[PDB]
Amino acid sequence: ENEDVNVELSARNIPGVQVTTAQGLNVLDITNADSLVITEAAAKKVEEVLG
Amino acid sequence: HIKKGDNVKVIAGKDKGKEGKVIATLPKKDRVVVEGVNIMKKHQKPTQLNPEGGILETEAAIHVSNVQLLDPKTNEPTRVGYKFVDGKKVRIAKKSGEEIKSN
RNA sequence: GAGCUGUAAGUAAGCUUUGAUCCAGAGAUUUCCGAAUGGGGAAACCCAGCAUGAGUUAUGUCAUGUUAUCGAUAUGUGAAUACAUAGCAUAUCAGAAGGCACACCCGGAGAACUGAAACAUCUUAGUACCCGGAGGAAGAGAAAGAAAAUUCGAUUCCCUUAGUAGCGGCGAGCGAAACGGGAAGAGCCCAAACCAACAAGCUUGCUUGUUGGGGUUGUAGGACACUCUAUGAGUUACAAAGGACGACAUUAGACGAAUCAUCUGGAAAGAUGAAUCAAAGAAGGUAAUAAUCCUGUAGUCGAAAAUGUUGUCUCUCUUGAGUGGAUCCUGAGUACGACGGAGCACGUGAAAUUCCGUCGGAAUCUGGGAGGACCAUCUCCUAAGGCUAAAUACUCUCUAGUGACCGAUAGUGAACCAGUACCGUGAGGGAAAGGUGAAAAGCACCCCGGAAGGGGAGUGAAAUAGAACCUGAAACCGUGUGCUUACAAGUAGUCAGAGCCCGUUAAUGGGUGAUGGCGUGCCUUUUGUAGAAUGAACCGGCGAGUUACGAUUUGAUGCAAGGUU
RNA sequence: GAGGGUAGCGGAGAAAUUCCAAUCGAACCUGGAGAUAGCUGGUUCUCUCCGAAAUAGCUUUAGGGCUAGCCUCAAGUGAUGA
RNA sequence: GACAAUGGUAGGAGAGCGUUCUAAGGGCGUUGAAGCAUGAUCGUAAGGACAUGUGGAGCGCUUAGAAGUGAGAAUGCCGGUG
RNA sequence: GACUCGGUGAAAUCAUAGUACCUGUGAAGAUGCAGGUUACCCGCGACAGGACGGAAAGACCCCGUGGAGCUUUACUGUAGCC
Ligand SMILES: [Mg+2]
Ligand SMILES: [Mg+2]
Ligand SMILES: [Mg+2]
Ligand SMILES: [Mg+2]
Ligand SMILES: [Mg+2]
Ligand SMILES: [Mg+2]
Ligand SMILES: [Mg+2]
Ligand SMILES: [Mg+2]
Ligand SMILES: [Mg+2]
Ligand SMILES: [Mg+2]
Ligand SMILES: [Mg+2]
Ligand SMILES: [Mg+2]
Ligand SMILES: [Mg+2]
Ligand SMILES: [Mg+2]
Ligand SMILES: [Mg+2]
Ligand SMILES: [Mg+2]
Ligand SMILES: [Mg+2]
Ligand SMILES: [Mg+2]
Ligand SMILES: [Mg+2]
Ligand SMILES: [Mg+2]
Ligand SMILES: [Mg+2]
Ligand SMILES: [Mg+2]
Ligand SMILES: [Mg+2]
Ligand SMILES: [Mg+2]
Ligand SMILES: [Mg+2]
Ligand SMILES: [Mg+2]
Ligand SMILES: [Mg+2]
Ligand SMILES: [Mg+2]
Ligand SMILES: [Mg+2]
Ligand SMILES: [Mg+2]
Ligand SMILES: [Mg+2]
Ligand SMILES: [Mg+2]
Repeated sequence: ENEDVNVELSARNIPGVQVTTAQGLNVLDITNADSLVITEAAAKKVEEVLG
Repeated sequence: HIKKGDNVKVIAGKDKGKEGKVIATLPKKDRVVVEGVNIMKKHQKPTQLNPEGGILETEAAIHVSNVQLLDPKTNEPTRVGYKFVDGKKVRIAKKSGEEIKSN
């Protein structure tokens, strides 16, 4: 949603995983990936900030 | 990072899997030499030392990273990690047995 | 933490657990020329003096100190002249000189080529060269300002104002500013009146010259009188200066997790299968392409020493607020004006503000300036004395990095013992030249030859990889060959077609050609070219509409009387 | 023959435009500097569609330029063109 | 199935192959990669393949970007050979 | 010296070349074109009529709104001097 002391610091070794804070949502990776898995706390925010 | 009085087992060479001892290490070329491993025959001519010198058969140098120092309590090759106890640093063979294989 | 004695193999003696060689901090050594400085001088040399000392019976020699010029500080001495001053003689001092990356800055001095389609005012441009002085940043700077509403407030820099107001042989072309949005935010010390000593004239008076202390601004501050406050703030970059008490950053280095087996192979890191760590799947090396073989990375620690930031205390320092303004002071040859001139975006014009040269030349708080000449009224602010951090401009280097940047005719000129060979008297020009293999295993031996080379043998997966060394294309010079040529007129082909030889990415097959038709190469340049017009000896390699900023246009895509940073 | 002096806007000359590091109507070496050039030469891969002019006016202009004229895509107007 | 049109310079307008690098996806590589030589094959052009030798290690193909992108002439430059 | 044999061995030039003459046509003077005529392949020794032969991006002439040096009662300036 805004930070992760571990999720930003786990998953940094595996090939094919990106861990991005919801205000750093660019457009290349979100169509480079094939599968959005988001927390339920940021999902309510992205409509409250893009619409 | 081996020493001059160890007894090791190679991994990848022309003769792999053979044991043996180390007699020199050459720590600027980092290529070590083992008895009975990779004979390289020389055509030495008649010199002022060898009276009518000729062919011979002497093992010569190979790299460090084809050579792994094996566990003395198990005889299976092993990475060596280091830790230090009291004043100096000793070699644990990372199979829970520290070796004594210097001399 | 076990080998080392440079690049650099070979030696031959040696060093090394009693801790070498290397890595970091600190100290001793530091010959000689160089600003060269004891005098000379062709830079790397020559000749001395002065004290001490070695030495010889002395003379010759040697050794370490010592003596340049300005400048300063102290005595000596002191002329033409008698009083003193230049002058002269000794002793201390280390102040200067030279060099710098001269990249960036500040002042002194300062061209032309070119554009105007020529050229003189203008512009190229106050640009390049030259010289002077400093710094890690210099300059600017605390309103004699901007402004016109309601005012806000030191300087610098970025975006817009805007290619607008304007300047101009009104041509080419130059070209602002404030308001606004931000970056980063400190303001202060002297001069004077007056007062307290000191000295002098020359007396208990005055004047003058020092020393403190007092004091430094315009809503007018200060002197002088009135009354009331003090061991609480401020600081070693501005404001006055030095230094002990105590957290980090640099200059070496530690630890650092995870794998096997088969196959082809000279050798696996590859293929197939079975596993494992992961805050570690950055990167390179290892006989091919490795997260788990090595050096490493993520994350953690270390610092005898010596510097840099610095937090704290310790020290220096230090009284600050109000009123009366009935008197006294507020930066003199200054501001201004006349005369020629430079700068202000502004070419002397209607020309303010700004500095220099020559010459005349004010008033002082009822003052003095400035609001694009000047006068009047109204608003603003107090020159002729000083000091100043941050925002910002630069890299010859140092540390750690990154790149739709080059991969040896590219990249720096310079990957290679490069500003070197080499050319020039000189100042100065200025090249070419990378690759054996995994490892030197660098061909023992046999044979011809004086040797160089060569054929065998031999190492190696490969020597058709032999130290002119990976790969080896074209020009070009050669070797036996299948068809074809000695009665022939030729930009060399093409289209018919006989005979003889070979059999394909198997298709209306490939090579050769006795004989017939048809016919003057290519590019630039031209009214026109085979042209006797130009250009090319041939084969490789290199070698010519690009980028930033804008303006206008169609094509695209958002939004719609709204779009946009 | 040996030492020495005069340096480019300059020097030397029994004067010729002679001499100044195989030269000179103003030496050489860097830097402004990729000066400017209305002038020559050069400009690299292929195929489809359409395809001119060498004239007029004015110029320190006649081998250069600007505008009209003649071609080309794109929109329109659409019966004006032969 | 028609129907017409297709010489061509300066020049204007479209559709295209190839070279180097990056991004993503998907592959081939010691049972032999890129280049090099040879061949009677395929596309309308530029060009694309496929076997066989030599070669010893890093390349293609589709999509989409960015440009130091193509050679026969400059009395071109450099190195070779006549 | 040239010439023959033994030694060593360059250069300017050069689009490719198996390179005949006549009359004519042509950018108006042809080894290459039309029409004839005459000639087997191959080298050495000489001669100089051609190949508008080589050597120098014609100095002569004429152009450029190109530069230089010189002159004068050209224009505008300036060191000096009264
Ligand atoms: Mg050695
Ligand atoms: Mg000296
Ligand atoms: Mg003595
Ligand atoms: Mg701020
Ligand atoms: Mg380790
Ligand atoms: Mg490890
Ligand atoms: Mg004036
Ligand atoms: Mg090469
Ligand atoms: Mg060399
Ligand atoms: Mg063998
Ligand atoms: Mg060949
Ligand atoms: Mg004929
Ligand atoms: Mg023409
Ligand atoms: Mg000819
Ligand atoms: Mg020629
Ligand atoms: Mg004459
Ligand atoms: Mg003479
Ligand atoms: Mg030039
Ligand atoms: Mg210029
Ligand atoms: Mg046509
Ligand atoms: Mg056509
Ligand atoms: Mg076009
Ligand atoms: Mg390639
Ligand atoms: Mg060529
Ligand atoms: Mg020539
Ligand atoms: Mg002869
Ligand atoms: Mg001869
Ligand atoms: Mg004729
Ligand atoms: Mg004739
Ligand atoms: Mg002859
Ligand atoms: Mg002759
Ligand atoms: Mg000419």
